[PDB]
Amino acid sequence: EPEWTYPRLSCPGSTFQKALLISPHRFGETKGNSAPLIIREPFIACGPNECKHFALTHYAAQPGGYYNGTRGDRNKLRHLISVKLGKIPTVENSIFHMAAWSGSACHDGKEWTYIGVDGPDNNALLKVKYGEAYTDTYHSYANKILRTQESACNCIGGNCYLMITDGSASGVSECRFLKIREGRIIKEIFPTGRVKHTEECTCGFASNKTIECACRDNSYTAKRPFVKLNVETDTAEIRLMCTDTYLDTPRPNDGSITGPCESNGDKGSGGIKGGFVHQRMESKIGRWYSRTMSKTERMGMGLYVKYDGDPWADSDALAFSGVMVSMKEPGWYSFGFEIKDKKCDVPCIGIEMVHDGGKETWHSAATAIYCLMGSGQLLWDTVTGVDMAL
Amino acid sequence: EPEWTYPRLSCPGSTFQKALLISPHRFGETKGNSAPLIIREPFIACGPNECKHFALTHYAAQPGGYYNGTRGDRNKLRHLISVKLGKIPTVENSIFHMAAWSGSACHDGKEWTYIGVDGPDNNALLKVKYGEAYTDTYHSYANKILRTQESACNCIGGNCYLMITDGSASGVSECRFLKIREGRIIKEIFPTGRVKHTEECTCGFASNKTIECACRDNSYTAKRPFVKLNVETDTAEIRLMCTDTYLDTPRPNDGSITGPCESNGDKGSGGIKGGFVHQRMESKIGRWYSRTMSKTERMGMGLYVKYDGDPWADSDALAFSGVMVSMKEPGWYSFGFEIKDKKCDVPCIGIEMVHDGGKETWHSAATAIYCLMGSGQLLWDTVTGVDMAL
Amino acid sequence: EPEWTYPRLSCPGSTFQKALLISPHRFGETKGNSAPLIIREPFIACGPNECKHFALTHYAAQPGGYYNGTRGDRNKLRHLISVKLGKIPTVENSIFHMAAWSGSACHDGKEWTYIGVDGPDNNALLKVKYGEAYTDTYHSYANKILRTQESACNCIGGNCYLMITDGSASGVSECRFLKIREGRIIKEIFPTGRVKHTEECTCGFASNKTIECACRDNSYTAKRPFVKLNVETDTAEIRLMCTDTYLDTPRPNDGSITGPCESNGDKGSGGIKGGFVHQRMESKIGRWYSRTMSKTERMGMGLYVKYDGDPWADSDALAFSGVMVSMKEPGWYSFGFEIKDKKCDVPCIGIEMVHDGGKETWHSAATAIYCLMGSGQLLWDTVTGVDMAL
Amino acid sequence: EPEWTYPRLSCPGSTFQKALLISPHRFGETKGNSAPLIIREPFIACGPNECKHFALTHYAAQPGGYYNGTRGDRNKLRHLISVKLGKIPTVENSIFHMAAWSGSACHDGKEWTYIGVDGPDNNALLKVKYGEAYTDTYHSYANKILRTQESACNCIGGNCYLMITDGSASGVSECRFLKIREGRIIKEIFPTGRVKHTEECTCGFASNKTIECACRDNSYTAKRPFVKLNVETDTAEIRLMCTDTYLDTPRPNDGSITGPCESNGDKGSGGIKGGFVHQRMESKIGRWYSRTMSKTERMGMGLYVKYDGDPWADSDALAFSGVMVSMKEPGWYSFGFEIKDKKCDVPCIGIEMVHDGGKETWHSAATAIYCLMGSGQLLWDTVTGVDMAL
Ligand SMILES: *[C@@H]1O[C@H](CO)[C@@H](O[C@@H]2O[C@H](CO)[C@@H](O[C@@H]3O[C@H](CO)[C@@H](O)[C@H](O)[C@@H]3O)[C@H](O)[C@H]2NC(C)=O)[C@H](O)[C@H]1NC(C)=O
Ligand SMILES: *[C@@H]1O[C@H](CO)[C@@H](O[C@@H]2O[C@H](CO)[C@@H](O[C@@H]3O[C@H](CO)[C@@H](O)[C@H](O)[C@@H]3O)[C@H](O)[C@H]2NC(C)=O)[C@H](O)[C@H]1NC(C)=O
Ligand SMILES: *[C@@H]1O[C@H](CO)[C@@H](O[C@@H]2O[C@H](CO)[C@@H](O)[C@H](O)[C@H]2NC(C)=O)[C@H](O)[C@H]1NC(C)=O
Ligand SMILES: *[C@@H]1O[C@H](CO)[C@@H](O[C@@H]2O[C@H](CO)[C@@H](O)[C@H](O)[C@H]2NC(C)=O)[C@H](O)[C@H]1NC(C)=O
Ligand SMILES: *[C@@H]1O[C@H](CO)[C@@H](O[C@@H]2O[C@H](CO)[C@@H](O)[C@H](O)[C@H]2NC(C)=O)[C@H](O)[C@H]1NC(C)=O
Ligand SMILES: *[C@@H]1O[C@H](CO)[C@@H](O[C@@H]2O[C@H](CO)[C@@H](O)[C@H](O)[C@H]2NC(C)=O)[C@H](O)[C@H]1NC(C)=O
Ligand SMILES: *[C@H]1O[C@H](CO)[C@@H](O)[C@H](O)[C@H]1NC(C)=O
Ligand SMILES: *[C@H]1O[C@H](CO)[C@@H](O)[C@H](O)[C@H]1NC(C)=O
Ligand SMILES: [Ca+2]
Ligand SMILES: [Ca+2]
Ligand SMILES: [Ca+2]
Ligand SMILES: [Ca+2]
Repeated sequence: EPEWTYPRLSCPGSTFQKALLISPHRFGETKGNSAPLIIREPFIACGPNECKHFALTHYAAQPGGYYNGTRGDRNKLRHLISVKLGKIPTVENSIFHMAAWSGSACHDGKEWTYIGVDGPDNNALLKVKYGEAYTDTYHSYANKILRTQESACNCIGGNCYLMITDGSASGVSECRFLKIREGRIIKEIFPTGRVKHTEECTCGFASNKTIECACRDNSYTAKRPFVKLNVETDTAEIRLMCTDTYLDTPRPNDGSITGPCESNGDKGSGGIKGGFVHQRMESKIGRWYSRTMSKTERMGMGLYVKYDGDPWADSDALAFSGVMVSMKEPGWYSFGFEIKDKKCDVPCIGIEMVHDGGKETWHSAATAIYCLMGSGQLLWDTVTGVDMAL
Repeated sequence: EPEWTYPRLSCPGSTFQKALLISPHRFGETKGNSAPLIIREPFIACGPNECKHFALTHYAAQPGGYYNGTRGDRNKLRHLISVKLGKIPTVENSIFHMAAWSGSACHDGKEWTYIGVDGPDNNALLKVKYGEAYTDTYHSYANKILRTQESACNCIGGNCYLMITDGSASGVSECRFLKIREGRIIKEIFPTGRVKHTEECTCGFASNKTIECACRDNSYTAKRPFVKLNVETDTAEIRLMCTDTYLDTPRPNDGSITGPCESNGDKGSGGIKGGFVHQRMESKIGRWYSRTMSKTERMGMGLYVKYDGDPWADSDALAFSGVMVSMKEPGWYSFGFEIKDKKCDVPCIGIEMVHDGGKETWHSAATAIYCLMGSGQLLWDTVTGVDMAL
Repeated sequence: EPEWTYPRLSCPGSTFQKALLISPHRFGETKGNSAPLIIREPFIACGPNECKHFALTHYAAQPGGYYNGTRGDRNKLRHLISVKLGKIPTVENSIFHMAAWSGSACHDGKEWTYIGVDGPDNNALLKVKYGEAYTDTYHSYANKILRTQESACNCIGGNCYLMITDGSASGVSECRFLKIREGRIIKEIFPTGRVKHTEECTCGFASNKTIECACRDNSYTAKRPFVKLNVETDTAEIRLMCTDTYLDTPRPNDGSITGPCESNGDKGSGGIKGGFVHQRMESKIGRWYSRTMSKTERMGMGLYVKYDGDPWADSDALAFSGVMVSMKEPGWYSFGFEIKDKKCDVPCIGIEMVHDGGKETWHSAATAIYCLMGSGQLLWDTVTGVDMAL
Repeated sequence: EPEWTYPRLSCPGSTFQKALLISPHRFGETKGNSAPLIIREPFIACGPNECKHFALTHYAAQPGGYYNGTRGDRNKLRHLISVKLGKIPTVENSIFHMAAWSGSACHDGKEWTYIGVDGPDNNALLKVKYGEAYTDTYHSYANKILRTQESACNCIGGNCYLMITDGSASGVSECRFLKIREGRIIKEIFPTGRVKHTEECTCGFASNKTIECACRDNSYTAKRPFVKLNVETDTAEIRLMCTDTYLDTPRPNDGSITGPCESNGDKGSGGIKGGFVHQRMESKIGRWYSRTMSKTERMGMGLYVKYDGDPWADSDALAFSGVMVSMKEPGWYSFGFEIKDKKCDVPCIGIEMVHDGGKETWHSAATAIYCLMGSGQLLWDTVTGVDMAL
């Protein structure tokens, strides 16, 4: 019988490398015979036996006749879908889990938990599914687009932890954490500290005691809010990342935000979901992050790392590790996840590479994956290979 | 080793919410590369591990060259098909179970039973399949279109109960129930009471002792015949639902049928299969029902509920619970089903949303699913998103 | 662990009924988006858990550009393929087992055995595959198109029995039987009696001791050669069926062949593979057969039955049971098979319904299935629904 | 519970025969509705339960709009993919394992190991994946296109051995072997002897003590370098095959390289990966090889065998065993593999049949399979059946 899973030590390694590209629109030509789904906000979550590649589809394929509206975020057609990682998400390969315009998912060792938010902007609804069964919901508390992570939730000993938020995209958005067990919400956690705006948290285990998240402040700062959640006391605290290497887009020059660690600085309005994943060693913790190559545009994606220290207090620049996507290619959302090897966990970062041709045509994304493997330096970047005119 | 299943107490909850849309014709454009099957009369049935989405296909895809005849009900090509719930029912995803122009299916805890009626109108034949094996048949007893539920049958302790009927759609159609065990009919059950017209029953467990069904009278009344079947004595009785909230379509204004509960009233000719599902609690029983928003057309779908009482005797209006499908969208057949969570059952209602462009084009359907989940009020409605011109 | 299978008593029943149509070319329109494979000689074989639908493909799809040659029988491209019964055999659903222009297959309780003959006409080669592994071959002994059953072989206690033949289609073709165990040929059986021409045997168990086959004489007679094979002594004898109801096509009027049971009569040249399946009861054996409705053309298919007696000696007409395919629809090869229910076997007959438009267009087939189920009379016929111009 | 696998004695047999053709571009017509992937360098590897058909795709389908570049070898889009052997490798059937422009894979009895090399020419990177997890890397040691076998690696007792090489295609390329256990490289093995150029080794077990490989020298000779790797001491030595039957393409006339076994001779520049597989018997060893029918072009494929002796010392011609592909058809890379029967191993040779129409059109391949089976002589050749204009 399957047991609850826990975070384990990470597999040996000191550099990330290019692992896999999932580029469904390489097969979406009018000259072709395929039906890749139109998606955005992909993420990956893994259990003991398989990884699933999730996304939010507009319920439309390329080529097709429903391109109009695919540049939008929320409508009554959007669904959370998945395929086994490594499969191309087409109309036929994919499975439709639930209606959702914001999502998350995770495996607790026994079963998959799926999370989807839908409903009207002023009264949206988070829905929880455990395996095939719809099991619970959570209601909007600020009546301003309740929404969730767009990346994997995190389970330990059967308790799955999930960030949600609600509030104006250009004002206050005070997040909360839900503790969910076998598909049912058993506790709400209200974070303390710097809470004025936190959304799209990318979260993972720093240890058996602590979940950490690197999130997006869409109104006030280009520093990322950083959550430390103690899963033993079920309490969370949030402070801005102090590093000079500001991880949001847009952002000012590195190090140019004057004042104490808590200072907001300029170019704070706007944002992007960012990649973040832990490398747990015997007596060290590696924190790996990604940010766009452009300071203002969703172009390129670079990988950064820092071992140990307090991210709330260290102003040190992160160490640049490598270009995962060049400045000539799209770099949109990024997320962390861990693959389960036989005895250890493999930290990875995925990158959403959006095909953006404006509102007059289809709008979708490829997914690039980089994982910790071996030593040395990160060697190759990723391109989608897609010509949007075909 | 698998054991026989029994109905269990329902999962906690007090409102339904939008769960999932299966809209295969979102991919049926001539500009596209997909092959959704042309279907009608979808329904869902679940076993301990998976849910299956069934329908009757005309053995034709969209886009395709066999649209002519897809608006008809019975022919030599119609088949019962299924996919795993969440998969799009295409030519390649689907499995063809048996020739059938009327259908049902259910899981007894060990194996699937599939039910399909075909043959000439004056001498049709119900066929039973257990897993891969064709195991039994039952003959027409009135020689006027023997037909069955178009929704899940119900199994308890290995015994599966199924409504069948036979007789004029505009006259007498006295139903019977079959008791089926491991694919073989072991008993016929002859209901007493108000028996002159009962078809397309939507059935479920009120408890371990009782199956209840809400059915269609296509001839005499807009009230639904309501079956109570005692599975301990294998006997059944039928009376009209007394509620002022008449569930058939067409129907007169609510409460306008004067006289005692048994009064047939006006606008009784015509009808539609209706959603019905139980919420079994320790000391009370919830009965959830759906009906079109239009009193005369197959447009829209609203949800209603009433706890406890006797549906044969209570004239009280059902409580309106919300709009699942607005009156601007098609609302055709609806059906109940239950998903098996680990320790409890989740009641759901499914809605057939027919794409009707007349007899000169294709004729098929989407399926929308609403399930009991959380508390509060039902929040969002469903659209198919399909433009039939594409 | 799986055990060797043996023939069991047949499930209760006294009539066949229409079960299932597999008509892949309903989705082969140029207006469509599917890829049904171009096939002929379908047959079905079942194991304890699933039935497989086999055919010989020309390695070409409809619509496609390789129609030229699909009316032929033997070339270097033909392969034995299968899908799970109930799936449409398309390019993607199908699995390609081996190069073959004549085939057979069967399950021994533990594993599938696949049989395929290919090679040049004057030195063809039978190949045996057990699961994934190629395990043995048998060589041509008459150097005149070695060929096999085009229907399921038959396994008992791990020993699988298979008819092969070799010789002129318009002269002598003396068949042999191979005994194969775990993919390896362990014995050749040389039949005695009337052996001058036997091919395309349709075989099944009359009991644990005896396999019987109804075969095709393509040169001398419209009576079918009938094999009795004793699997306990591994000996076989062949005599012509004596019944006045001649099962081959073409054929003279029933009963018109004068003289003793062994008389050949007129219209013997030409032939067709015929359906034959056993209904094994406690103290009776039902023999079910099929033949075309037309005496000279591959049009229509009717079902016949006789209980008990010696088919070598009884001149009695078989009892007509029902029209499975009308005289207006194609009726080509037919075959027997048995589905394994939990405790008993279900006898079935499948019918190849060839789409024949001549050599200037594609040439393929649908498969119709009829099985023993319930009592009464056979109620409905099967049509392919295909318009070859689309 | 699974155990480590070891090479076993080969199944009985004395000749190869045509087994199976995988020709996905038979379905790639513009008139069709399929999406075979554009691939090259296919190979097959088998575990205890299934065989997988691997290839390197250009991440493009036929028909499609990305043909430009498919005649090249290395780019940022190439991926290692697989399907179950017998399935057509299409967009939807295939699974994408990892970014790779050179590949290998093998099963150790418990799990699949996948090998993919990508990165820039001057600093390429071998990546190892065990099941779903990326587990290790190995760096370029000569900074000139690190590359691997393009055929199955070989596992014994959980230890998997793999050839890699690095260096100029027209100069020195000294190979090494990696010993890999559960996805992690545990030893590097440095061969001695004739080491100046070895690439694309086709390797297999001669016994539990010895792996042998037949490789390609793209620079110096038409003789194949022949590796003997002792897995008990983890050491290797390489010498040229002495046989007069030179296996490379191009090559001079058989026997025309004068002088001792080590003589390089003429027409050594250029080369092709060659098929090689062992037939292990109680007291003898069969070595089966394939080479093109043309001495200078990649046309045709013939099979050769020799029992016993020392391939380093014996100048004797190999025995010609038959034409697998005629000189009218393409014969490109070939490879060995073994299928696991229940108690013994079946040696096979696979042949890449490239569809080459130049750089102005698509460039892909079919795969033909020949396996040891039965006795006598090899009887039929393979054609792809593909018209590139369609
Ligand atoms: C309808 O009748 C069935 C059969 O009696 C009821 O199912 C039974 O439910 C009880 C309690 O709900 C189960 O007892 C449990 O046994 C497990 C061990 O298997 C134990 O760990 C639990 O603490 C509990 O004692 C019983 O197993 C179960 N039987 C079967 C065959 O499933 C069902 O509850 C009834 N439905 C109603 C009342 O709505
Ligand atoms: C390479 O070495 C391996 C490991 O020693 C050899 O595999 C072993 O082969 C022997 C006989 O072929 C197997 O013995 C058998 O054991 C079973 C019970 O498991 C018994 O029923 C049989 O009668 C027989 O005694 C042994 O199990 C097997 N070991 C493993 C781990 O597979 C292999 O034969 C060698 N390859 C050669 C010599 O080519
Ligand atoms: C978190 O705690 C779990 C629970 O103890 C740890 O999992 C155990 O790890 C040890 C070896 O480190 C194994 O021997 C046990 O079998 C594991 N138990 C379970 C239930 O998996 C886990 O290693 C801890 N995570 C760390 C230390 O990073
Ligand atoms: C759609 O199908 C119907 C019924 O098959 C067709 O109507 C028949 O047309 C034929 C003409 O060949 C007449 O002989 C029959 O009497 C008609 N039957 C009925 C019931 O009207 C109709 O033609 C088809 N439509 C198209 C566009 O082909
Ligand atoms: C043929 O022989 C087999 C072998 O005995 C019979 O299978 C047995 O059937 C009995 C009941 O009839 C069971 O109790 C045994 O468990 C079966 N054994 C196996 C190995 O399956 C089979 O019934 C015989 N076929 C007939 C009588 O038609
Ligand atoms: C096929 O691809 C090649 C390489 O990408 C194309 O060749 C390039 O064409 C551009 C024109 O925009 C030149 O600037 C480059 O110098 C060319 N590169 C090389 C290596 O020649 C070629 O045009 C493509 N073919 C087609 C038909 O589009
Ligand atoms: C979608 O775009 C079209 C223009 O192409 C516009 O007319 C239409 O109103 C848009 N849809 C909605 C829902 O506004
Ligand atoms: C196939 O038919 C064409 C005519 O459409 C003919 O020219 C060709 O020769 C035929 N193929 C063979 C192999 O003869
Ligand atoms: Ca910001
Ligand atoms: Ca009515
Ligand atoms: Ca004849
Ligand atoms: Ca060379």
